[PDB]
Amino acid sequence: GYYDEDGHYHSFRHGIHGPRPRPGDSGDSYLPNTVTIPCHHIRLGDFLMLQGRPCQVIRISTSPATGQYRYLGVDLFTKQLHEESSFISNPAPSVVVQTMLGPVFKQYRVLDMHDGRVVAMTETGDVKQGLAVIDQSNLWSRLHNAFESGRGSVRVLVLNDSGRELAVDMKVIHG
Amino acid sequence: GYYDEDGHYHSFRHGIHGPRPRPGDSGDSYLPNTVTIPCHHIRLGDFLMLQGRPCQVIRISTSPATGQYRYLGVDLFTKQLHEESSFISNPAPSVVVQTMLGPVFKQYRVLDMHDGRVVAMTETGDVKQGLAVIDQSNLWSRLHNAFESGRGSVRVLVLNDSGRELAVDMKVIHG
Repeated sequence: GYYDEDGHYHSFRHGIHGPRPRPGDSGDSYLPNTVTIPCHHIRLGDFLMLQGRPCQVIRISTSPATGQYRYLGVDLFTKQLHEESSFISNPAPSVVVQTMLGPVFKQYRVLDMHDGRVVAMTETGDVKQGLAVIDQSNLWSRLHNAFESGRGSVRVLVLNDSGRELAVDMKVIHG
Repeated sequence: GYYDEDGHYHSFRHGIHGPRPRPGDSGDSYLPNTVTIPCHHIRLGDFLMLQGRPCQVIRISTSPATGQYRYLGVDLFTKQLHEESSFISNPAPSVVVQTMLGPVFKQYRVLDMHDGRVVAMTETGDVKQGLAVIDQSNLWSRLHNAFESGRGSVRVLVLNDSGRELAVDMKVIHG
């Protein structure tokens, strides 16, 4: 959300007139561990919540019925196809944004990579044994190359599907 | 921001440990009419707050000193160059996001386009006389073409620089 010039907070979880549901809101827009993303910042390959599921976007189009953006995606866990249209947020007069929901990632350190899985560490030292790596975009190979050349620098980006955890991307921290 | 599975709100306006400033936060991250944008969703040409100024991004690079993203941009109002690095948000354990600030746009209807300026209407009927159109990306020509072919469908995206208003993009509402 944002603050206006008078100090009032406005949330893009609000539809046509933390934040709480108001008339015109969708209960779908308050899913936990999700952030609102304006549609113009969404590109092919991005990760989005489609029908409540974490998906990789593979098609962006416009619905002729409504004129809003429509997103086709592949479930990161089940590999099923999902489809969802944007929802129109109008938090304040003349502020109208087509929005989508995206997942919140957790960053873990990588301690070991063996038998197709990683041993990861959370920020607080919690050791994650047998963390699966998504078979997508050659992630395991790039993860393992960066691991072999510098292990304290490698992080996995992890999503949680009601208890089932998946490393879906990586990051190399520099500086 | 987002909600965790327990109902607690978390804001990306928080640095290294509506929302209020905590220890480790930057006061810069609470500018009014700004939204937090994760750095991986930022592309060349996007609109960002750089040094507190609304800018068009023209270069994205990584700082060797800090390893964070660095953004070069052109002020939309003054046409001056501005430069700013991302700030690291850590709202919760293992949630670490490089973020930037972006402006909030207002959508106005277009009633008239003459002498290089538009007459606009806010959502509530407030008439904006003599609204300037940014000389950027052939906006005036595309705005005027869409206006001549369908006027109730055309919207300008407007930014405000401490009272000085500027139409910096357009949208054609369909459906």
